[PDB]
Amino acid sequence: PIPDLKVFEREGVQLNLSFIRPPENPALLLITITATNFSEGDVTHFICQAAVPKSLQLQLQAPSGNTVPARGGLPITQLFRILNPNKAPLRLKLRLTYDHFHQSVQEIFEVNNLPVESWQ
Repeated sequence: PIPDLKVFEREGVQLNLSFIRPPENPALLLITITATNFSEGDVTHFICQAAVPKSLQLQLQAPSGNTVPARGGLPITQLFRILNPNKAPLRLKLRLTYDHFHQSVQEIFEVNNLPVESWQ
């Protein structure tokens, strides 16, 4: 089992990666992103876009929603299906956009510290 990885925090809003490598399909990696909000203000219009090396292939599922309510409200989850049969090193760049405290938030960053286990 591969442990989660916190990849982003800003003013109570956090993003977290979970990983699953199903044994019955070695080529496949399932990444679930989870957005939580422990601030005093709702997060709205939450969108997460992702990019990966051309050496592998990615398909996104629609997220569970676009709103993360204040004070430990229900999270947003989004699944990313990754096929990496050639076992190339995974790299992951995310673009986050959302509204929080009536301000437009825009953040972009590559995820460091991705476990080798997620692509090996």
